[PDB]
Amino acid sequence: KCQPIEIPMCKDIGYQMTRMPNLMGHENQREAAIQLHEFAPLVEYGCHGHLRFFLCSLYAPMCTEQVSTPIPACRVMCEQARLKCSPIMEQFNFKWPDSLDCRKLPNKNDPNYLCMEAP
Amino acid sequence: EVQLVESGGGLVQPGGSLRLSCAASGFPIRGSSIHWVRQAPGKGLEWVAATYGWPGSITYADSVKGRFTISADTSKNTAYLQMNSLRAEDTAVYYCARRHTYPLWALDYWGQGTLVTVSSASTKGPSVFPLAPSGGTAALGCLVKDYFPEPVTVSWNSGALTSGVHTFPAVLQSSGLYSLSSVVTVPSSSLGTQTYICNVNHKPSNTKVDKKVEP
Amino acid sequence: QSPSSLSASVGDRVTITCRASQSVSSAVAWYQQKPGKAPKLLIYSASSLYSGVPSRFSGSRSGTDFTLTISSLQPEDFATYYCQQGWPFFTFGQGTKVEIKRTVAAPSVFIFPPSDSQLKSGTASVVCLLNNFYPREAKVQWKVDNALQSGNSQESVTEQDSKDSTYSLSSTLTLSKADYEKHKVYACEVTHQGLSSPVTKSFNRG
Repeated sequence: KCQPIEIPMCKDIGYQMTRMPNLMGHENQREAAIQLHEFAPLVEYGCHGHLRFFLCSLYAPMCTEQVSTPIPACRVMCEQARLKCSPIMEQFNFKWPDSLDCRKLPNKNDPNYLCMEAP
Repeated sequence: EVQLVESGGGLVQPGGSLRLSCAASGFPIRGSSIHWVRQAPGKGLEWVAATYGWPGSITYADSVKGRFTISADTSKNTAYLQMNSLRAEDTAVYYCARRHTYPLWALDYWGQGTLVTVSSASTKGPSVFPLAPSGGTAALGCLVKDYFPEPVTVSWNSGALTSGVHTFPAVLQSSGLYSLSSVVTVPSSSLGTQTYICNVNHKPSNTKVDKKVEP
Repeated sequence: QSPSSLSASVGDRVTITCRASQSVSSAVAWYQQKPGKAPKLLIYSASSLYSGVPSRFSGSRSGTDFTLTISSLQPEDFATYYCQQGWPFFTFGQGTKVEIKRTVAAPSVFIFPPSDSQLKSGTASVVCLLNNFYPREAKVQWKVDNALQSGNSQESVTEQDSKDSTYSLSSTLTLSKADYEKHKVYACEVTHQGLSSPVTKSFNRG
């Protein structure tokens, strides 16, 4: 089963439902939102316009019930987010955690996993 | 619903210390972004310090870094701004405010502020002198001289006289003491008939003076 | 620093500029502050109107510049405006205080000798009042026996009155009782756009 999106930063994100646990290990959306708040400065800085959608793809993956796997954003989306947001993170130096290392996300039209792009 | 109330303001000498309180109601302090924004009298806003919610990411402005420190205590649901080694430049009204995150990213709720005065002057009561009446219209008032610190309040006839009243902003003299005027214009035909009293209240020194203004 | 001033009439179109750098995000907020009150949020994310803010307010970013536009200035709009940067600067720009244009009005000038109460205290203060004038720029000059004074007086101006859009000014000249009793004539000389010639209010000690 699925649950409506309750994380404030993932409202009006493109899809309506999610399933716990997410891809970050959290087992409810409350605890998911609290650890998502660590990246709130980067969403606000807008170094990439799709960073909020990419992050929500992992902290609140899409759920429809038919599809049996949580669905993240494409590899294509994450690389651009870490590329274009790296300069400002370099300044503060806290680097993209391996929790978010882009090479875990499936490429678009990848043999074993499905992905999403942003509206 | 959301409301922030500042406390802890008052007078301190250069090099002294003060701790402001920011009491939150309507939202939890823990996991919330609180900003401190000060305003020196007649000057612009200056952001001073901020948390983004979690213990880390506490940021300070260069004008205060090293001297000011943010805290919180979730049981009381209040944040704190510890101010040390204060200089007279830090004299300002200090605001705390909640920074709404997505989708606002803005200070949507502010407290009413608390006044912080850093000076070598000491708490002193004002002397209240009459400005005696003498354009079909007469002017009269009260000179509230050499008090410290701000603020004082002035009313006329216990609040019954409001029309034509000008209470002027206080001026800070080279002595370090404050002084202000309050004036009111009234019909000259009412001078020998109507009583005019200015009511001066200086809360920091517990001074209450009611002065009668006669020709 | 101190807020910049801008004079405008009701119905004027005003665009306030907040110069930054292009390395700053668009999470810029605009605030409105009136005397003795806390700032109020108007615009967030450079262009989004906050709730209950009238539609004549508008925000836009262009390169390094963020702008606030008031399409038709209304009497409640005369106040001071501040922009604020987002993470990680959070810095406020210089405020812009918008004041209302009015017809020229000369001040009524009054002078107040020291009270006897204060002279027994040992000092003498003379007060010159300038009431309900426009524009703000006025010169109040003290003369003691025709000697122009400086360094012994202080000035204060009220905010623009909400009903007639004028200003008022109070000037206090303060001397020792000893020095005060050394001289006869106390005068404040007021020069103002609404006065065809400088106006002198005077009295003689005694």
